Amino acid sequence: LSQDFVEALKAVVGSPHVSTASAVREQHGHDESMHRCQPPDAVVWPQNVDQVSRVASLCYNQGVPIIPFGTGTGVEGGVCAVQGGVCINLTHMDQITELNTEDFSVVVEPGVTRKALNTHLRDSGLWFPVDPGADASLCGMAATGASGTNAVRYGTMRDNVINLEVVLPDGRLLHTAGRGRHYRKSAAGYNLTGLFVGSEGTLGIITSTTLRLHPAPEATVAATCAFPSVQAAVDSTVQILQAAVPVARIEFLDDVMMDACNRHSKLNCPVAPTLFLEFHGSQQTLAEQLQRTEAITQDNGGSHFSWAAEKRNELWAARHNAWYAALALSPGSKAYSTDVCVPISRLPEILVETKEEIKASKLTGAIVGHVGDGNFACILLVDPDDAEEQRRVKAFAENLGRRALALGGTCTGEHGIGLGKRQLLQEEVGPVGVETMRQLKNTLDPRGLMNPGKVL
Ligand SMILES: Cc1cc2nc3c(=O)[nH]c(=O)nc-3n(C[C@H](O)[C@H](O)[C@H](O)COP(=O)(O)OP(=O)(O)OC[C@H]3O[C@@H](n4cnc5c(N)ncnc54)[C@H](O)[C@@H]3O)c2cc1C
Repeated sequence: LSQDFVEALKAVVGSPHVSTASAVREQHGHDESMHRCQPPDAVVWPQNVDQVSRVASLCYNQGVPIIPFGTGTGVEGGVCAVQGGVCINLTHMDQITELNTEDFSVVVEPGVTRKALNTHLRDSGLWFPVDPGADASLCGMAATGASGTNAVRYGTMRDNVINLEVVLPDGRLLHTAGRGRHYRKSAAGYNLTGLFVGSEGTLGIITSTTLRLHPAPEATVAATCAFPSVQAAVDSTVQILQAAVPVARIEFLDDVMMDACNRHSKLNCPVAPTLFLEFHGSQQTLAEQLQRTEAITQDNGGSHFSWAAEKRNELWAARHNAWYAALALSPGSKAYSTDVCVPISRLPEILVETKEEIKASKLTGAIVGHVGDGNFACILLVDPDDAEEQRRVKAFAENLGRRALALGGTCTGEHGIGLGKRQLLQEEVGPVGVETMRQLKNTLDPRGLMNPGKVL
């Protein structure tokens, strides 16, 4: 970047909020995945929405790419500055506003994480359920279309984002559902909110998200259940869903993942393919759900439930840290993850096949998943200097993605496309789907400067 351009950035946000230092740029050139660090030319921290708009306008009109940056916990290289440009770290805008506990809604700026929001909501009787394992920006979660362990019951970001405030690439300010609006449903015009959820910073910069809040459960019971095989655990999952048990959380760990989590969190669960389960309701409904769910797990050889506030917190903290538990198996490694989501009846085939394919390869892989959604991840751990292994991991990852597509599924349930799944997306939606998404990208970002090289 030219000195005049850097000075123009400083005129918007203040000198302390622009950095061209190599170390600062490198820290903002990668996320939590193995995608190689590609440092932006500068990092900028806008202090309010007017500054976001003015930074975007400056970059856009000068032909400088823009990379929105939340907490950098993505796993598909979304923040990697493949074409250089200006990384906009949005986290200094960290206010919670418009808390409407009678309407079950709240507005959050990009610096607000789920942990911050739920802390703010203590003693309100309400909580925000969508729970990625990382302490991520809620606006970043809206940008990636995130889900979590609670999504099976409480919905994904797509289900729980009611409105978005978006700085469009040329600086215009859009409130997708209208400024200040919040409501349960609408047929008014075209739904713009859903277009920006899962847009990954390629259509605009989310500067606030209006979120649906949920009532805290009357009572909570968590447990683990060990199974003799992956087949038995996944058949149990499908049967629980087909029986319509309204489970709050149903998470799968294969034996490799279970052992990794044991070693990383001081859990002592039997090393086996395992379901972590949670149930919400009254004492009467809990007993009913438990009895129907234990009957199904027993049919498939599940252990008697190992019951788990502080043990439950310990259980879910270990699950939330599964990514790092995997990484700890091979110190110094980075990881790539698959994220397929298939029709639930096909989940047994593809999980068992994935386990068999991992075993037949020399690759280390841990399997963990939001199986209540028909979704799972294979975390594939790689030596950053071993080029040949990564090609095998990439090849394994595409082949699994294509297998999910053959089953009528999707290549990503929650993580997004970023740099890693662009070819899979083309196969998933075909030429008319690709052209339609690209036309939408072009009307919002004519110059192609809004996080270039990602998604499409
Ligand atoms: C341990 C661990 C566990 C995880 N568990 C889950 C899980 O259960 N479910 C899940 O879905 N993901 C999970 N993730 C992935 C990641 O946390 C989510 O994708 C999260 O939504 C990323 O948010 P972020 O702000 O950290 O993203 P970043 O890495 O900062 O950015 C991600 C992408 O979104 C864009 N972006 C970020 N903020 C904005 C914004 N305000 N406006 C526009 N674009 C923006 C970026 O340009 C980039 O393309 C996990 C990650 C880790 C490390």
